[PDB]
Amino acid sequence: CLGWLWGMDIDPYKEFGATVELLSFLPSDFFPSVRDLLDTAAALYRDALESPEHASPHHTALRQAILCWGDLMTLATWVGTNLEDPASRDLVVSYVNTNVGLKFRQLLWFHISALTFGRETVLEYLVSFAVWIRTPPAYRPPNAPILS
Amino acid sequence: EVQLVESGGDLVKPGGSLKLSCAASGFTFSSYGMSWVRQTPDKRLEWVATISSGGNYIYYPDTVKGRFTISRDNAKNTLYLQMSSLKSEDTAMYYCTREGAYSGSSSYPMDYWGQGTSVTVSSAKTTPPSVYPLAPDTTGSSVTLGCLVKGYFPESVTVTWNSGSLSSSVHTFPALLQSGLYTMSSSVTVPSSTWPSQTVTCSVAHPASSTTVDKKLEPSG
Amino acid sequence: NIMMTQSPSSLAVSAGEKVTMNCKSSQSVLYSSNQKNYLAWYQQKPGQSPKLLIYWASTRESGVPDRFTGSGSGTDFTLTISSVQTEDLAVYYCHQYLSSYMYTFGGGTKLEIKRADAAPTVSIFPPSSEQLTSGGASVVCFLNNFYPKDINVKWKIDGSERQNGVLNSWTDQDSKDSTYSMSSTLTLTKDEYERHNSYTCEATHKTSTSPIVKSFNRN
Repeated sequence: CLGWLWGMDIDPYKEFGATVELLSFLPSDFFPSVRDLLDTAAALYRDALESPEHASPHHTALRQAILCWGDLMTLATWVGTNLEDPASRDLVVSYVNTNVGLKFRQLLWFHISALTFGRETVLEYLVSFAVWIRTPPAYRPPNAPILS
Repeated sequence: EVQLVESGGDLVKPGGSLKLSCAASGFTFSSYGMSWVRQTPDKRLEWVATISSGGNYIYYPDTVKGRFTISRDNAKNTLYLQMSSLKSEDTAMYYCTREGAYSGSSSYPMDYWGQGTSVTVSSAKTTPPSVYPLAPDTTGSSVTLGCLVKGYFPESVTVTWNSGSLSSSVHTFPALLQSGLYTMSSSVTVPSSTWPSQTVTCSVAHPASSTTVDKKLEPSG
Repeated sequence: NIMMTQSPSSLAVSAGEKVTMNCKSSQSVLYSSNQKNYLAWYQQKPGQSPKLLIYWASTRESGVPDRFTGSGSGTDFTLTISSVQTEDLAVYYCHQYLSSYMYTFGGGTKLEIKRADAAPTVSIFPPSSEQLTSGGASVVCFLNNFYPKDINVKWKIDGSERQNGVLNSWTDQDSKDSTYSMSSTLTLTKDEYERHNSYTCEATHKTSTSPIVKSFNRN
C-alpha cells in the first residue's frame, strides 16, 4: 500500500514528481473534510479508468490510497478494544486524527488537483507557493499564489 | 542527457534590443522552471529572471524589471529573454539555467547551466582582426610559433592550429584593450623535425565580423 | 537584498592538502520552519558553465566526490575540499535561494594549484613582413610554462629600457602541468622600429637571480 503508519515513509509522492518535503509548506486548514476528499476521489476513479483512454496513474494510485484508508478504519476499531483503555484505546483516534489523517488529506488533494488542473500545474503551484513562504516578508508580495 | 543551448548573443548599441533563445533537451521541459543568470567581466554571477514550469509565474530583480521579458514556449522546448533599453552594464555572458526545485523538494536550487551567449552593449563599431604570424637563432629540439591577432572588436576570437590537429602545446593569451580595440596572441610548441618541414597554419575566427583568416607560418632569411 | 560575501577572493593549495573557503550572508538563510539553510555551492572550471556541488548548505549533489563537504548555519558557511586534486582547479561560488524573488551569488573564490617552481622558456619574435608592410611593428616575447605567476619583463632597444607601448597578457593556470604563460608585446611604428637595431626582452623570475635574455638584431 501507498499510505503508511511509518515516521518517514519510503516513496510517498516520488512517482508523481513532488515529495512530502514540498507538500509540508501548505497549511493544514487549506485541505477540506476527509469525507468530501474521498467522496469526490471515488467519483472520478470509477468513470475514468472505464471508459478509457483516460487511464491515468493518479486515480489508479487512488485505489491503493482509499482502500488503505479502509485498511485503517477496520484496524483502528480493533486496536481500541484488544488492549488496555488509558493510552491504548483512547490514543487510537489521537494517532490518526490529525497526524496520520493529514497525510491522506494532502495525498488525496495532490492526486485530485492533478486531474482537475494538471500534474505540472500542481507541481508548479507547490514550488511557487513554497517559494512565496520562503521569501523574507515585505520583499515578498502579500498576494499568495492560487490554484485556478 | 540534460542539454541547454543558448543562442542570440551579439553586439548591440546602447538603448537597443536583443532576443536570446535557449533550446532545452533530455528532460520534461514543461515540468521545470527556467532562469537566466549573467556573468559580468569581473566574473560576478547575477540572477536576471525566472519563469515557472508553465509560464504563469515570472520573477525579476530591480536591475532588469521593465526592460527584460522572460518567456518560454513549452511546445518548442525553448526559453527566451527579450532585452530592450540595453545599457553597457548589461554586457555579460548569459546563461540559461534549469531550476531543480521542480524535480521534487524545495532543496534543489538551479542544477543545470548552459554554455552561454555573450552580449556586448557598445557604441564602438565591429572591427575584424589583423592576423600576423610569429616565426623565429640555432633551432633546438622544439620550436615556438605564434599568431598576433590585433585590432578587433568586440570580443571574442578563436585561434586554432593546423585546424585543431595541433592542440596539445597551445597557449591562448587573454585579450587586452588597447586604443578601444582588442589584441591577443596564441603560441604552439612543435618538434623541430615538424617545422618548417611540415606546414603550420593558425586559423583565426571572429564570428562578430563573420571573419575567418588562415595564416601560414613561414621561416625567415 | 541578502548580499553574499566570499573570502578569500583566491587561494593556492598543493595537491593533497585540505582547503576551506568561506561564505557569509548579510542575513540568515536558515528557514526556522524547515530548519534548513537555503545555501548552495557551485563549481566553475575554466571554459565551462557552473555545476551544482552542494545544496541545503551540507548535502552533496548526485555525482559529487566525497572530498567536497559543506558546513555552517544561518549566516556563516564553508566549503571544504579534503584532499585537493588538480581537477578541482575552479572558481567556487555560494548562492542563497531563500528569496527566489531576488537570488544572489557570492563573488567567488578562485582555487589555484601550488606547484614546484618552474622557470620560463623565453622566445623573441621580430615584426612580420606583412605587419611592416602596413606601417606597424610589434615585437613579441613569449614566457612559457613558469611557476609562480609573478614575473617581470623589461624591453631594451639598443641598451636603453623602453616603457611605451607594451602590453602583457597572462594565460590562466595550465590544466595539464599547472603552470602559467605570458605574452609581452612591444608595439612601435615601422619608422621607430627602423631607427634602431638591437631588440631585447629580459625576463626576471623567482627561479633565477639572473634575467633570461632573448634578443635579435636587424641583420
